[PDB]
Amino acid sequence: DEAEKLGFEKVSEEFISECKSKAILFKHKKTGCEVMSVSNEDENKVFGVVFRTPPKDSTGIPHILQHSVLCGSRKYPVKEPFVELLKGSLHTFLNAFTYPDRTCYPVASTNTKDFYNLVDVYLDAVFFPKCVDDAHTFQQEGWHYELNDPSEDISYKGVVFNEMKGVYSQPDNILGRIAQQALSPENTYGVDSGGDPKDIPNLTFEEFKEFHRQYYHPSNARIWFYGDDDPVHRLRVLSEYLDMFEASPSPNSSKIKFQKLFSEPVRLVEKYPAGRDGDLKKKHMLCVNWLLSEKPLDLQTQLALGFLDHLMLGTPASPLRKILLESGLGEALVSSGLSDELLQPQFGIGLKGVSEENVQKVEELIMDTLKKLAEEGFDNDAVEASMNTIEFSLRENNTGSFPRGLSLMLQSISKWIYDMDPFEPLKYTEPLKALKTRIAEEGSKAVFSPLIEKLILNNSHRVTIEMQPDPEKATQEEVEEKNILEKVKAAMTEEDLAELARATEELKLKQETPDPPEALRCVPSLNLGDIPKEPTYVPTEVGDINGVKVLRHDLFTNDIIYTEVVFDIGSLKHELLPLVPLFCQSLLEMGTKDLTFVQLNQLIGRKTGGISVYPLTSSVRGKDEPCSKIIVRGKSMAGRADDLFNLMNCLLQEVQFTDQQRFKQFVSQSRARMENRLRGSGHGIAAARMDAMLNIAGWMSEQMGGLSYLEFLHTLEKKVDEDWEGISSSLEEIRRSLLARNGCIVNMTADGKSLTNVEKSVAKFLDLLPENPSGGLVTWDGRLPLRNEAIVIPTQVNYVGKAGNIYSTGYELDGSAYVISKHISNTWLWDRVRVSGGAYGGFCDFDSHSGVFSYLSYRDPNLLKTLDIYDGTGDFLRGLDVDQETLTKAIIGTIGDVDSYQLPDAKGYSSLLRHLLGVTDEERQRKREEILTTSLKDFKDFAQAIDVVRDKGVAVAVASAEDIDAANNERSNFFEVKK
Amino acid sequence: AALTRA
Ligand SMILES: [Cl-]
Ligand SMILES: [Mg+2]
Ligand SMILES: [Mg+2]
Ligand SMILES: [Zn+2]
Repeated sequence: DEAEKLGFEKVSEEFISECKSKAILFKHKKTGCEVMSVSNEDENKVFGVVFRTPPKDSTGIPHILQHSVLCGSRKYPVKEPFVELLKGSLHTFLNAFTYPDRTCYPVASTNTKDFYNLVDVYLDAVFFPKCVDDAHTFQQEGWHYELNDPSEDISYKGVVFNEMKGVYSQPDNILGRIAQQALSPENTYGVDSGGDPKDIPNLTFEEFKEFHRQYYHPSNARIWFYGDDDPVHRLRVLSEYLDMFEASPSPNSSKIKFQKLFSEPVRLVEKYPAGRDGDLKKKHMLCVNWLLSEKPLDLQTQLALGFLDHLMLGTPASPLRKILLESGLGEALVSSGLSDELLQPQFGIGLKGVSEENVQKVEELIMDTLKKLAEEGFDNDAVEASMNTIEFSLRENNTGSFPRGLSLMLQSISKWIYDMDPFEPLKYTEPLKALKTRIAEEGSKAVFSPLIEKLILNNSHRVTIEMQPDPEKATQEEVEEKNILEKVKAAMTEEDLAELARATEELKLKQETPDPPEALRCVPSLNLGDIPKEPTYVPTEVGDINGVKVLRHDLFTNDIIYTEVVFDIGSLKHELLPLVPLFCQSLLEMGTKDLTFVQLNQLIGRKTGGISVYPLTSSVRGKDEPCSKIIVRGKSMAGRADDLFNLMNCLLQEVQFTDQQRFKQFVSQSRARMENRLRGSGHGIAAARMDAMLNIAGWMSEQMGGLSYLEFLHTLEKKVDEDWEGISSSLEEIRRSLLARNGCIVNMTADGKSLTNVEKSVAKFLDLLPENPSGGLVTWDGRLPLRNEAIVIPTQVNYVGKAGNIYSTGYELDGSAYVISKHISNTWLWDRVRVSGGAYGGFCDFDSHSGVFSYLSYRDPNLLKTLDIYDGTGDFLRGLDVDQETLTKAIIGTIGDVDSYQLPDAKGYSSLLRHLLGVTDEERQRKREEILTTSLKDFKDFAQAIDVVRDKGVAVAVASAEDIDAANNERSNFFEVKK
Repeated sequence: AALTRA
């Protein structure tokens, strides 16, 4: 027995048919560390280590430690080994997560050598971090005082400190934290594992050290391997770390305790930060929340609840979701759904955008609706739709760019971490069949009504939360923090303050001084020869069906067909452009002459894997004419391809644009969505503003997704009551302008047998379309004026952007630009914008189709300081000495981004986009060879190209009113002020 | 909850 000779006892072993894997549970004899080793033919290998880390306060220790362990370890004594992996590895996944009760460290890769490189850095980080040796990392990642000069105010700074101020300022994050903590006041979930900014400064390095000593011990660890690598070698890898420890009792300390269910419901009123120039009376929220049980529920109940959650909320047609939204009492759902990832399952439901006087009504509606579902039950067509949809997704197992092995780990860990069976959550074929059988034999009412009745309606463990906008909350919090720090300063002697100002300057210089290439040599990399000279092969065949371009990709898809039908919106009247996204929504959430929208949705849910309709807009390298499309993206079993294309035609051609009230609710939902895009994702808004000033593709998207769209939405509610017939006929001319056989493109991904069978369905679908669209043939120009702009929101944190067109310098695209851009992001901007500056993140974005090079920051306390960092990028590049090993790493890191692992639908889709944007296979290959040969000269050449962004680039910021005038007083009339 | 590094 190889295992036992390496110190591991094999506990349990099963074949899981669901994931075609042999899964083995080992236990390290000496420490008791448990290892789930899952072998299969999946080349996207996955590793993770998870520690059970319940906090006992809101100081944020687990979260701070999660950041700190990745800042240097025994074998990797450099500032930030995590970023070195980000820079120079072929990973498919690289991250770290702090959950309320556990901290996870996962990596993935298709390349076995790369995989084991990543695994070693992670193992050494969590077990032998440098952050427990002295306080420096703790201070940087956690909290420290900063004083620029004894004459000035002291401030609090730190990665996690700043991150949590960001978080605690987003209304929806506030609500979910209030709910979790109010539901579970007597265990670890009653406190914040990420850290409350009011409490983070109470944390001492000593507490932080002890937390690591106790909890980051193999005895308290669970380890996951998944994939096609050698099973025995996994244990050999682990023995290096596991053998270096003795058994520890800490798992007895880390065990999570159940919250005993309340005997009476709880009612709470809480504040979130709001803007003053906004009608506060209208932006309340109401959420009702439950803890569903104390006992771990039987495995059939767990499945049945997940099914129930989908049945009530899975689609726009699902009754709870549908009834709440059509009430008109709110703008959108909030903190809604089942969550079962923690010890006890929790269900919540609520609305945001509720008027003050309607809050009791939302509560009454929620309760009435839930009672109605228990009493009347669910129609069998709804139940069949959920069952097909669910069975389809489990079979497809489409995790996107998230590894399948990681998704499995997280399912296993959700029970394993509470000392329950780690195999059980991986299984679903048998439980699902049994549920299906109960529904046929007893009916949905007998299956689902008792769950609603006893776990929800008759459950006194209920928390109701009303959230109210507070225009002063944020100012008052800044006031308390300032007064706290003024007393800190007042309590210090002149020399205490000189010492702190010196520690400040010392820290700033340390984090602005990169580790030299000599140091970074401890982190290994692949050879440039370990890298395929060719791109990932995707079988494309260009063909022709009913006078229409068709792309076929012959790939194993597990008997699923993926189709995209691409219509052109290049010549849509400009007045129609901003209505395109609501047009797409109307196709999917209105009925036909013959069917209601519920009946159509249920047909789609019963027969297919879903259909979506969305705009796509991009520049095309070499032309002024943009690629501007609406895409209808559908999937089904190959045997239901016929039903898929029938339903797509039904959506496209038969839906009637007559539902005024549903259209009004789309508007409100969209307004809600845009408003919190601005708040928590303003960098996407700035990027859109800037592109809109620079090219037609950019201007078009911003009409449909930026500031211009939000502005358009406000004009729209008057237009919907006063002139519905105008809106409806606009919707109808968009359809007329787009639905045509001529210049349509059809993308198909499925195995070769399915494709043949599918073409008959495609041919028939194409037959039913008009030949030519209505409207013009010309793509008419649009642009926003080039202006520096600042967009005002209520926030603590900003989002700062700068961009310009680097092709305008006469710089010509070379693949080295991809390498350099990635390097800029992970070195200069990482070090200055995030670490030194205090932003959650900073990065650059190169659109090689338009030539626009953009700088962006995310949740940034600064504004003009950030723009200054952006301007210094050319000198950084010019100042660089990059040895061959540095070049090699930057190259590998870019090739990893380019060779990123894709499931077959993503392959065929990426191939579609290359065709649309004119990227031929010989262009791909030429660009890859340019990537593989990037040199020091390239870095210097590129410096001169991006200096045009410094000299002639435009800045757009989404920021505080305070910071906008503060900056407009330092640089007079720099930013034009948009409210 | 889930708080990430990158
Ligand atoms: Cl606990
Ligand atoms: Mg862009
Ligand atoms: Mg070259
Ligand atoms: Zn974090």
